[PDB]
Amino acid sequence: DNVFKVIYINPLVDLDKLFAQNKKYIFEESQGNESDEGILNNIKSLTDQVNQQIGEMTIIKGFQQEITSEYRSLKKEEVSIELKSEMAIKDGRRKMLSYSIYNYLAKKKYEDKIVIYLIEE
Amino acid sequence: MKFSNITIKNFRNFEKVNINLDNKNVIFGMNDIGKTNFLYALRFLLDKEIRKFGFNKSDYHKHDTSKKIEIILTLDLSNYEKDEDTKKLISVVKGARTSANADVFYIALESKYDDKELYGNIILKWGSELDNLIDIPGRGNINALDNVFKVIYINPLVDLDKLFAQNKKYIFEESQGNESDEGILNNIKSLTDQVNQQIGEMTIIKGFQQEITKGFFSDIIPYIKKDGDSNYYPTSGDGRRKMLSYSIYNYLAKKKYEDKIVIYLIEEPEISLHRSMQIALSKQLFEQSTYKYFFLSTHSPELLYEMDNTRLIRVHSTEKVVCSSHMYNVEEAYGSVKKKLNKALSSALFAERVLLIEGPSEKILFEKVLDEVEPEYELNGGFLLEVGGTYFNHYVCTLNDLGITHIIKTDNDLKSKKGKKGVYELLGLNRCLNLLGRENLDEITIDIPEDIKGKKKKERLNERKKEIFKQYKNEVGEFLGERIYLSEIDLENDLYSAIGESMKRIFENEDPVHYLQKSKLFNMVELVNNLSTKDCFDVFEHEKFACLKELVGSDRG
Amino acid sequence: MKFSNITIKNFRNFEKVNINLDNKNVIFGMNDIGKTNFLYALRFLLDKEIRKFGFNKSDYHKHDTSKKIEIILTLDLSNYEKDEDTKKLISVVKGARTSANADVFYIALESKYDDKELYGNIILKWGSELDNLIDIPGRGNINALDNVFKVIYINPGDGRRKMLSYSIYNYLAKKKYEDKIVIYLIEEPEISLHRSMQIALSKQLFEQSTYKYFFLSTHSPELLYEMDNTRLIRVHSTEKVVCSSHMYNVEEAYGSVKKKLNKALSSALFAERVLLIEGPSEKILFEKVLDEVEPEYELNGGFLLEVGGTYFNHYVCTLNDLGITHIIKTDNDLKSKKGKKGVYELLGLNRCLNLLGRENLDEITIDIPEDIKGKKKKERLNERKKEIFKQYKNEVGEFLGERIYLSEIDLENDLYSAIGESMKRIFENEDPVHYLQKSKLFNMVELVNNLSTKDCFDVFEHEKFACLKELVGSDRG
Ligand SMILES: Nc1ncnc2c1ncn2[C@@H]1O[C@H](COP(=O)(O)OP(=O)(O)OP(=O)(O)O)[C@@H](O)[C@H]1O
Ligand SMILES: Nc1ncnc2c1ncn2[C@@H]1O[C@H](COP(=O)(O)OP(=O)(O)OP(=O)(O)O)[C@@H](O)[C@H]1O
Ligand SMILES: Nc1ncnc2c1ncn2[C@@H]1O[C@H](COP(=O)(O)OP(=O)(O)OP(=O)(O)O)[C@@H](O)[C@H]1O
Ligand SMILES: [Mg+2]
Ligand SMILES: [Mg+2]
Repeated sequence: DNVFKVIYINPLVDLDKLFAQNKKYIFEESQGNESDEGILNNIKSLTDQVNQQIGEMTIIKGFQQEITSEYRSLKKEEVSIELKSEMAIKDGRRKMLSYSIYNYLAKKKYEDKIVIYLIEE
Repeated sequence: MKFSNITIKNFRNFEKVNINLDNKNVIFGMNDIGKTNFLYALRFLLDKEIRKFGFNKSDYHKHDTSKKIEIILTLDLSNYEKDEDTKKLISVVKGARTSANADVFYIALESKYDDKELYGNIILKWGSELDNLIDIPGRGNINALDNVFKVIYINPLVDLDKLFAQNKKYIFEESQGNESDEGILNNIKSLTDQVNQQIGEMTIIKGFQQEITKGFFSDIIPYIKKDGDSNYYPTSGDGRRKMLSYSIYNYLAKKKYEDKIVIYLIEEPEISLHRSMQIALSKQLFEQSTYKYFFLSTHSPELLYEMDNTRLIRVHSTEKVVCSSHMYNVEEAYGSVKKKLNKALSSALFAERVLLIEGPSEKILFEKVLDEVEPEYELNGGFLLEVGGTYFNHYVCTLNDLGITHIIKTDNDLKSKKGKKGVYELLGLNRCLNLLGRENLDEITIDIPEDIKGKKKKERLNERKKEIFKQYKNEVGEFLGERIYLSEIDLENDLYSAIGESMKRIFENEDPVHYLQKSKLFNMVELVNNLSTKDCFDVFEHEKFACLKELVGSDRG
Repeated sequence: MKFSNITIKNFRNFEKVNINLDNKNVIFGMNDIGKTNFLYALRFLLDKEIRKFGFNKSDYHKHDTSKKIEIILTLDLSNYEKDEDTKKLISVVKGARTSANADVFYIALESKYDDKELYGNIILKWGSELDNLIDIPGRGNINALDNVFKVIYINPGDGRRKMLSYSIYNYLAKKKYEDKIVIYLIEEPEISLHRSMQIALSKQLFEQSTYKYFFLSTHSPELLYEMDNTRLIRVHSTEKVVCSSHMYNVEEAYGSVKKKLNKALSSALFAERVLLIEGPSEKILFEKVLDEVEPEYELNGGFLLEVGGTYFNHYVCTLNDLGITHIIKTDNDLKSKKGKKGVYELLGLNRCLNLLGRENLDEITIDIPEDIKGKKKKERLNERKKEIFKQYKNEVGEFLGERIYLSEIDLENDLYSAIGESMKRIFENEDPVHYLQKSKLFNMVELVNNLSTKDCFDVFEHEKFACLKELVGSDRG
């Protein structure tokens, strides 16, 4: 397992199930590569706080107050309800996007491993 | 506006049933008896998400399709001048009401099978007369009952993600003008213009893209944050994940569906909840105005700790599946003792045969005798209910309207009334005659001299109890016809009539009846701690203890 | 043969947890206090289908991933040539045991984070000493721990399918697993089940020999109606997660009243503060006062428990080992002896002294004329009870430090000290306290039908009813 990495490519899977792993692989990019994205890491926290003042529109700020006020009529528990999304932007263009996603992840992550592609149909 | 009746014909295990209802309804019963099939008849009648799929072969009674399915719901509209829900009904059904003061309304469902299509079509009708129902008008996938009724169904297997996603079309999807923060949204747009042109680090992913050459509220996830911690764990337990879904349904009912009539169909809300959360949910169900119309199914007595103004429906089996209903109100005279009667009666609602005893010493002695004789009596539906001495009307009418067998074992008491000496009040006979609906008897005068005091006063009162029990023999036989077992003097004299040789052997006294009644609770534990197997069978097989033989349900006596 | 201890050094919501166990363990607690996380610590240690996926970031305490997850389980193994499961362990352990320590065993789990592959590897070790633990030998996907323990995890029209799944699981455990040690892990068996079936499952769970080893998480009191020879684990709802254990046994003296005891305590196990009252008249009066003053006392963790004709030790030991606050309100009595005249034993003071850890006092005798007697014998015994309460004062202060509230005569004289003008108004008699003694179940209902607001606050704010302020728990500091 320390030498071989097998990438299995099937067109029946979509971009969402690889994209859910890519939500933590973005954090692997920001931590890795001997802090090459450390020039961007102070201003990727600027993009992280772009997702902080989406919490102060009043359609979200009304929900954050009224759900907690509906929840605290049972036992007055010491809870809080928060909301977060954490998205990112980039049956043939999804597949051609996922081919470049697999080639990009093979170029970044697996420089120390032998990569074997199993491309089925 | 009030629900009055439902009548279900040929739907699943119901062949022909008729159940009176109210706004707040609680359904309870055994397993595989049809509590979920009762709630799905309301889902096929009033919820449009199940009605569009039609009926299969398995929705018919004993799987044959030669009988039609007919479900009729009756509403009462006698409070049109004060309630706004009645106007919400009448403003959609503006042509089908017949008389000028029609206070009833009927919403019906009929279904006949198609063997070539193998399909069960559902045709809905409404009106004010039962023989003159007209078809509901509709255009496309929408008829006119969807403009009046919103049905919220809460299953036991809620998933917070799924519910939030499906409802995220209602919240977070409004324009609302400007909301006084548009330059903050311009700063959202301006800081996205300094990230799309310089994402290359030191030209490692800009060069990777060189070689080949807004509304982001879709994936928002609600979390529960405890105070004092800042982390966001995705794994949460099923206690708070249920109650956040209940809060989201309450918020969507109080915001998006203010124009409609909201009906809750809740299946088993005690699942993965604590006891105190069940008591808090019971108080919010039966006191506050959040749930005005609900139909509740449950298996837990802790959700019935706060019940008032409630139709209780019990589904059971005698020959077929039959549902017995009862309208539950606590009176003004029981308003100070309401919580103790609710905590007593809420466990006795889930039984088959209930023995109503008068204190804890009877519970100690009867639990010893049923521990030694029939130890699986509560597996088979038996229950012992502590009344408290005074409350025989409320328990017997609540258990008798639901089809639960009530058994009463009680004493013959004399009450010393307030302010007068020598004139005493008949108590146990007055309670058992008020159980039959008759008038209370007049008070009696007992001449006790002042020098006679102590055991001889108790002996004269016991001889007067023997004389009064001898006088009313036909009333005692009329009580014994209706499973009321009045003792002659006390419980301990009937216990001395059965095992009195062993009571003289254990207590080492010439008067073991008086030593049992000197301290009632601690000497009963001493009698229970020295009883044998033969003495418990001598109590159980006796004539004077037939209430235990009625409680075990056998035909031995 | 027997489990002894589990030491969860680090997991999700456990920072340092050490729990004494047994066979037949039952774990209860509040909502979101890691009752499930405890059952996943047994699944990650013993079951292989959970252990084959490793540990994520979220399985560490406060998402730290710099500390080591360690779960250590202790087995007893004290006997030989009677128990067959001990030979089933000794056969696979082989030379991992030492004669000097041949009656203890340890199975440990270690996990350290990688932070490059973002994966948590699980290394299992077994040994007869806590130092020098060696690794479990394994061939392919199977190590040698899977040749000993088989773990059955249960998590559920409806109702009868769950009982049919119980019959399928018990039939597979009886048929296919004769050569293995079977551990059942049951997650909430009160779900979609009638209460008669809950009492039947409790009788089968605590009486039959088919469930030799289980860990049971529950929310229902009706699954604890038959509990005997069991271990009770409670997870406390404080800001630090504390787990408390009690070894529950019912003695030979309490075997004739076992049913009542179990039923009553089964609902009192799910509380936070339990007030132990004597009878139903105290239940009528305290339910009226706690309805008129603090009606959400049952929501916040209060409970009223009627204990009659019992020496208080079973309830106080069971609720004290589990970390539940117990408050006792009681009155002193003078019980006459059988076959003896004029000799009274001091019953309530002996109950409170046996709770404190002392011995029973001597039997007092009185020279009352007896030949001439009447209502005035009750005032003579009340004067003797006042002299008993005057003589023992530092013992009453020692009871008052341990949340035991002994009355001077009765509850009724303490009620007459607070609202006695209202008792003179309602009962219209010169002796209202003597009138309620004639029929306790009837005149208490007649009393609480006629009290209102500012009588219940005068009961609640009185210094002779401080047990209600202990049960509510509103502290001034
Ligand atoms: N409501 C809409 N408004 C505008 N564009 C839309 C809308 N719905 C879909 N689209 C566009 O149409 C596309 C749908 O592609 P579609 O699946 O029809 O292509 P295709 O030729 O069948 O694909 P393939 O050859 O890969 O199977 C979406 O990717 C999107 O760009
Ligand atoms: N079409 C049908 N014809 C006859 N009987 C049926 C039909 N469909 C279901 N049943 C009966 O109804 C039972 C299921 O009832 P249901 O699931 O409503 O019970 P329940 O009271 O909700 O149960 P629980 O409380 O244990 O979950 C089946 O076991 C069967 O006996
Ligand atoms: N890695 C972790 N670090 C810290 N706290 C965690 C971690 N994982 C889970 N938790 C916390 O542990 C609790 C998880 O709830 P859990 O399912 O263990 O409780 P429960 O008592 O079984 O609940 P329920 O009554 O709903 O079944 C939550 O409070 C959650 O925040
Ligand atoms: Mg069901
Ligand atoms: Mg849980």
